[PDB]
Amino acid sequence: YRGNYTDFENTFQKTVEPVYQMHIKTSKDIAVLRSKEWFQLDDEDFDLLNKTLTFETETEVTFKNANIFSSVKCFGPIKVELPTKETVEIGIVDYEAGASHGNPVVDFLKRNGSTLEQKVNLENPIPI
Amino acid sequence: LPMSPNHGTFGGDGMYSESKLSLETLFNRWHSESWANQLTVCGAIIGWTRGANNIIAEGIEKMGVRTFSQKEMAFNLLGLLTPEVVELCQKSPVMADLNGGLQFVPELKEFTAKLRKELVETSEVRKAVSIETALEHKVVNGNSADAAYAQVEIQPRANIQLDFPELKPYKQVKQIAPAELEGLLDLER
Amino acid sequence: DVDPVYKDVAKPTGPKTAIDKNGNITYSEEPREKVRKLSQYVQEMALGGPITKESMDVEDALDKDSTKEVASLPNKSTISKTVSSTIPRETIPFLHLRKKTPAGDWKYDRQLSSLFLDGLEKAAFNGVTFKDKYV
Repeated sequence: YRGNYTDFENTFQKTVEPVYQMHIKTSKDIAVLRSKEWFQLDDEDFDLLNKTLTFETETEVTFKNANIFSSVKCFGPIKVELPTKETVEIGIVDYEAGASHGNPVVDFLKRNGSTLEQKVNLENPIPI
Repeated sequence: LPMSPNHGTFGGDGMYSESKLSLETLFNRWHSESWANQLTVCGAIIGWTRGANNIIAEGIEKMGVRTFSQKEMAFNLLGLLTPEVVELCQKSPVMADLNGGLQFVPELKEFTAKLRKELVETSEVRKAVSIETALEHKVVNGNSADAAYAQVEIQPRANIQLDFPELKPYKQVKQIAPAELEGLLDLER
Repeated sequence: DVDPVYKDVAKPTGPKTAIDKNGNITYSEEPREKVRKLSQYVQEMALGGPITKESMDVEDALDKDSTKEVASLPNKSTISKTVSSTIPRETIPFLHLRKKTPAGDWKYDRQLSSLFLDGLEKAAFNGVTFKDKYV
């Protein structure tokens, strides 16, 4: 729909964020994850060390403008890959705020965590 | 003689360890050679002095040992020139230990290295967590919350004054001169 | 006509390392809570510590009234009983002289060390002099 859309009330973003992982090889970096209030744990003593957590992140966001968000909704369970390759929901993401400019959760997992699928490219693309 | 308790304990200090240890054969040389009547030896084992290592000084002291300021240590060594010890060293070579009971902490290298690691680690963690919470905050609440949080500085420009004499209120200058001076001096002369 | 005396009055300091929120390690020489002159310093040295265990109080006006303290400089304090008395049994002080044994090693001797600390205390109170001493 082309034109100008003063549609700040009728707007909403409801995207299913990529399942990032994060490997906890070291103790200075589990301390970084624990500093983040959004990482709610079911067993708050659960030794995360030497594990691969995954994040079923899905982010809703209201907009008040074409850039600044009106409210940020980050929720979704947090699993741990077990050695037997049967995960379990050990935590919840729950990030709530007002005047947001970007999801910090997704921003966090963008740099500190990693995308499951990373497409590799050729040195030279094949002209089919 | 400034002999240390550090005899290949800490290491990584070239021949410092063999230089201070060898200074300690002067005790047997003072009996076995002629020069006893000319020189007397008052070998001082110099303990942990502050003024690198100064950070962990607190840490090591928590073991019930004493480290010294330069002043303290200098007071201790001047102690070794009081007429009482001078007579004493003349009678036979004095061996003073100003180590502050540091000789009793076992594995001093390993215990020092443990203390540096624990203080450095915590210093770098809090540095990293503090900067990573600062860039997260700036992402969430934009650069506009941090440009209005930034303050404009003012840099001083030279204002070269001619420095005329400071003129007091008449009441104050009338006190310093005697009151009888008024209209006494010809001001042409 | 009295000899010039090395007497220090400087406030003894200890080490205080603090890590702020932003992980900056700051070092500082901080007034020792207990030790607040040289006499006290020598008494702390005399007592030693728990790990050094093998097997007197004076009123002043330092950091409150300079003038009275100046007044009590040329008045040389007589000691009731020396700090060498207050060295605990089977306790090696922090400052101590050694003696060579007949066996051919250096062990802690109580008598010499007792004499050394007495010296120290006397310097702390009255002050040592070095008149006509070439160094």
